[PDB]
Amino acid sequence: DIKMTQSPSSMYASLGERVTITCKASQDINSYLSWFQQKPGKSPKTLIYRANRLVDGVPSRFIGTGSGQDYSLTISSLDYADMGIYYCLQYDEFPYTFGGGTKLEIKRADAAPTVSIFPPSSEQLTSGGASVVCFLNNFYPKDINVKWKIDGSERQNGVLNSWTDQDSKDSTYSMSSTLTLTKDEYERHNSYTCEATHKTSTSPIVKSFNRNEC
Amino acid sequence: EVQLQQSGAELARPGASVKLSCKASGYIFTDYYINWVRQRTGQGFEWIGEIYPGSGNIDYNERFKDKATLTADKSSSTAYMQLSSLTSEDSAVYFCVRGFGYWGQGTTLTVSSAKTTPPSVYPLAPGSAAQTNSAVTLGCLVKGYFPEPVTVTWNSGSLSSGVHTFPAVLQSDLYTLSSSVTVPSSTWPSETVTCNVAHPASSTKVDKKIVPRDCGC
Amino acid sequence: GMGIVMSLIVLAIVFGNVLVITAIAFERLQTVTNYFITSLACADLVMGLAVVPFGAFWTSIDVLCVTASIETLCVIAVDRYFAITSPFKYQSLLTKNKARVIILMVWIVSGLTSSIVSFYVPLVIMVFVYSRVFQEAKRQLQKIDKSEGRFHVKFCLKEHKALKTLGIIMGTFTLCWLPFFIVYILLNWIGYVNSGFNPLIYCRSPDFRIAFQELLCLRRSS
Repeated sequence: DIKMTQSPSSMYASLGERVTITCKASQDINSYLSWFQQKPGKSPKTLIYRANRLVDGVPSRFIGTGSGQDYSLTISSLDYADMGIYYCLQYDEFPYTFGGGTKLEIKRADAAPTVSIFPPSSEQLTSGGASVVCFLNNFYPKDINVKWKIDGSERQNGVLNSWTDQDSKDSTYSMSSTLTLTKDEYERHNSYTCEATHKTSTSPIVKSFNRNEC
Repeated sequence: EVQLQQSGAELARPGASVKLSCKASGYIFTDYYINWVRQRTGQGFEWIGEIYPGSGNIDYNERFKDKATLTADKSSSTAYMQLSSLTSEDSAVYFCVRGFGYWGQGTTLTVSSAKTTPPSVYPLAPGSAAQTNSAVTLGCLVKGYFPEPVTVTWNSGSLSSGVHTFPAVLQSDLYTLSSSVTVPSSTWPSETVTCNVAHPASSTKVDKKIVPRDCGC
Repeated sequence: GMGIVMSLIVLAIVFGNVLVITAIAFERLQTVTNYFITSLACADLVMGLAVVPFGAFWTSIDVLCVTASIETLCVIAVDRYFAITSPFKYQSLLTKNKARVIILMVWIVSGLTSSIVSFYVPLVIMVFVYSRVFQEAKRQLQKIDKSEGRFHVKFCLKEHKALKTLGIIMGTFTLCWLPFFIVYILLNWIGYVNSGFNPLIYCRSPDFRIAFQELLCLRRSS
């Protein structure tokens, strides 16, 4: 059809500085190019069409400028709200071909995670099983890490992890790790520790609880 | 008040067929092409076709040629997409755009022989009465539901600043996900805090108040 | 048995062409292109009340009718051409009162009148002049700003289906009277088939759909 590359692929910029992303097509579209923005968990909002014509309601800090075969979306003075995945699109001829989509993140100040562990809700235990949740919240950089310890010993069997994308306001990263057990599985042990190691500190942040004394 | 409404969640067995609708309201239906775009989980977009409601000109993508069939309704101001002989690789988010200008809500279609099962919502609360912060962070764990997706809010939309909801993770054919909320310690135990879960695929809307703890521990 | 069966077809030529004549004479349906479509309505209604019945001065009218259809079919392809090649609006320069005088002249000339004078010639030019139209209508159809219609904020795709409904009404009259001008009674029976197609294609193609449903008291799609 009509391939359309889109460099860069990943990009970390800081508030105030101008990020610039380029989008080149194989064929020569008649400035019939569009720029849009996917945010994690939302529907794509369009910023620009026809190469340079800002869509109504879009901040004037977005600037599209290209012609013929190569275009580029520029955003002078990057704002915190400007974090997501930007895609380009050509509608010059069929079939409409989307770009790969560059992803833009904001470099923040290193922040230690606010860890917290929760024992299986009394409601679930009565149900049948027992999920021990642990939250590693609001930390930068994104690269974080946790290990589960039970009765001194430690294991990683049956654990379900999941990270969020950069937060809107705090522009930070949060992770949730849940090791799921049976009622019987969870009943057979006492100490349940949740240790998180992060670049922020050499001393692993630690939270824990005892099934007994509670 | 421009908007294109969509189902959000659609479940259908393999070899079957689905008819996704998109109800536009906020402009003159017959002034804009409506496009249908497919975006697989965590992948880019692929244009399916572009039907122009006014005339009737429908232009398909060779790929979806004998697969999808677009269709508009000048009266109801809603446009449909007929998707036939579905397969496991048809599962994705199907968008209804007003011509790449205003994107629709999005319908999460999922082709599977699996049966629908609503989530179980359990409250997470502070363990051994550990008052070690000016702010306390609770959360609710929505476990075991199918198919995607589910809406997770707090206090019926009221609470927003300082809430994190984690992307569902498949664990043994069923989806699990969590949400954590932080509030001023001088508020939660004092004023009610509840998490609301919503699973459209089953028409399941759930609320979950967070009692402090057993006391009691 | 088959004779009585062909009696229902007659009503189609006395009802399908009446709902058209009275339609043109709504304010919105009053147009030059529709002023020649009503000319073919009379050429079809007359052949339905004077030719079809007795056939199922009599032959004098059989010619006057058909030699006026393919004749006006030529008038259309030439009129719509002067509208596309036109500079201003998608609209013929033929005035309402000058459309009536060319309508009256189509009958008189069709009356003073041969398959080359009243069939070949009027079909020869009618096909090429219209071919030029559908081609230019494509060049112009997508010379339109691609942004127009998907980022909104004159000939278009709607006016491109007006030449579809006119392209088939002109493309059916040929396949219904070509084998005839080229069993002999059966092909002269295929000719009478173009009498039930006019009000048929004028439903799921043009605005007439809404016109016809009005003339019939909010039929069904209300």
